[PDB]
Amino acid sequence: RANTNIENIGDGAEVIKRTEDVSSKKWGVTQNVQFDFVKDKKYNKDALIVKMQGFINSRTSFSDVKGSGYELTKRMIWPFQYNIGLTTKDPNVSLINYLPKNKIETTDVGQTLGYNIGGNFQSAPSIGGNGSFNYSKTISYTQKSYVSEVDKQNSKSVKWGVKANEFVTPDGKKSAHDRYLFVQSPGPTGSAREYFAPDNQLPPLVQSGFNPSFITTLSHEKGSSDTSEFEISYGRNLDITYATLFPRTGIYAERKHNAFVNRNFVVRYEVNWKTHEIKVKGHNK
Ligand SMILES: Cc1ccc(OS(=O)(=O)O)cc1
Ligand SMILES: Cc1ccc(OS(=O)(=O)O)cc1
Ligand SMILES: Cc1ccc(OS(=O)(=O)O)cc1
Repeated sequence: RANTNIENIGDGAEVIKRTEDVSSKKWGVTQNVQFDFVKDKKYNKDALIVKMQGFINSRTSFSDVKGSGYELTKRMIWPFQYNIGLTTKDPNVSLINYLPKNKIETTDVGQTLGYNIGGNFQSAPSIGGNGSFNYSKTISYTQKSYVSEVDKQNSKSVKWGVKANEFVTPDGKKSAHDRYLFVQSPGPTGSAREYFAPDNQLPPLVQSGFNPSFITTLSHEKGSSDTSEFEISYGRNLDITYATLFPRTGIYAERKHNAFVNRNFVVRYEVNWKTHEIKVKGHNK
């Protein structure tokens, strides 16, 4: 036990802390995942608190459009939604909590999952409210201009979507569905980049990417089989904005919504409930 990260959380209980870091340069994703085993002599089930952090590249790009008739048409690809999900198919595991649990629209998200000896979990949509738990884990992320929704939740899977909502533009607030979002008149230098809002008008989730912070707890009956597999998916859905310069009537824009869906990096992990170990089994790199 000397070379394992173990926290004593009270009489008869401890937490075994594991981590995995799995990246894909092709998908532009890093999964930095924490897997905390709750070991409690007064709780008849095993529990693994999984905290999903890392990075999902926005994959925003600006390009020329090839072909006759498209010489004054430029393309901006950008992420309408970030996808984060954890799924299992094993009968021996179920999801017993998830955070965030409800839709959250604030720029900052900060929530806590608390555990008390005897199998008691609680969640709160804030950080620093309680010093009452035997163990706690928190999530924290910023999602300026985007909102978080639970797109799917059930005993085997949880999926969150962090979706474009409303943006601050020089002309005022703009809906994420406004076909003229990010479009501007550049030509003088005629670069594809100049047909779209400069980097200082693009919020972090468009310019750079998203740093997820989500939790779900896996539950396993002691006495069922030693291992379970589960998949964690991080990715994005991209929209396209096309901007065409008509020298006599100005800039014209068209949006292709959900242009590239589920561009996701999916990693399959195995939890060994008996040895308190996590292994990477596969991925779609
Ligand atoms: C055209 C295009 C758009 C996005 C790309 O990155 S992906 O989302 O990681 O697949 C790659 C090519
Ligand atoms: C540079 C580039 C990027 C995306 C492309 O696919 S499209 O948007 O469906 O035309 C084609 C070329
Ligand atoms: C919103 C959302 C979240 C995760 C997704 O990937 S999956 O878990 O591999 O299906 C897809 C959509």
